Amino acid sequence: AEVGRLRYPPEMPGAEVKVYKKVDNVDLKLYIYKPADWKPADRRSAIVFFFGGGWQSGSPAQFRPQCEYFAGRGMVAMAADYRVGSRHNVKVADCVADAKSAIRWVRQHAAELGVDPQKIVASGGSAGGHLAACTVMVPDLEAPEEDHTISSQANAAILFNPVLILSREGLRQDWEERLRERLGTEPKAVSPYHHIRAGLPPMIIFHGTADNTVPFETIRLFAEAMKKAGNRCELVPFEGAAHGFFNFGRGDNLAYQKTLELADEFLVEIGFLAPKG
Ligand SMILES: [Cl-]
Repeated sequence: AEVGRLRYPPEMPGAEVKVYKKVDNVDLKLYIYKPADWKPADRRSAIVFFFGGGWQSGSPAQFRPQCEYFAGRGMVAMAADYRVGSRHNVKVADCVADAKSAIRWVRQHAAELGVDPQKIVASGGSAGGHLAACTVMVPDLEAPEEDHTISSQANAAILFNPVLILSREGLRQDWEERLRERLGTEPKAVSPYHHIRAGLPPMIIFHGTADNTVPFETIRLFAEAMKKAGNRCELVPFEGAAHGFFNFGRGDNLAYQKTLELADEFLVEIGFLAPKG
């Protein structure tokens, strides 16, 4: 409910604003939080958050608290706007292009951001978690006006109850034709589950076991298949928790603090953050 009441466009107090993409006459912005000791020639890890909202609505404000946390830990932390259905009359494949554009932009501009271009983390909640997952493992579906010599692939992912299975193949023609028109492409082309293979970037996933929007079982299957392929895919179930459980301002912030603690340790584990101390 509280995520639902967030402002668009957000204020994002303390963020620097950068336009990463111009498309359909809209400027898509990154809201960039730097650590207090940031200096130009730093080579920090970065994290880019994608808000949730069913590819229909939402706001970068959702992930403001997370950005401030990760900035305080030494990362360049940012929340990306991306086109959605209610504002821009786009479909999911467009959202995926925008997410990929954001990662590509951060990598392209890593030097001036004070960022290591091979320590860029994608993150998001629900539909934004799907987008993050697409930046790590789904091939680019389009070549927008951007630097095609720079990869769009994130180096790690941190997902908060993501959608990861968008096709029914390998689990009814009309439903896949239905999905094709909703998604703007063949459903498998924006289905992370359908692109599981060896040699993918590491990730951590936080998911409630009582999630009635994205069933936990889809995430368990994803994670099990990822481990079978030799990938580091850490799945943290939150027993009895519902969709959106991880958000700032939810359930006395307990699950908010817990997800951040475990996300932080994962980033230490993969060498993206120094140990606390
Ligand atoms: Cl739920």
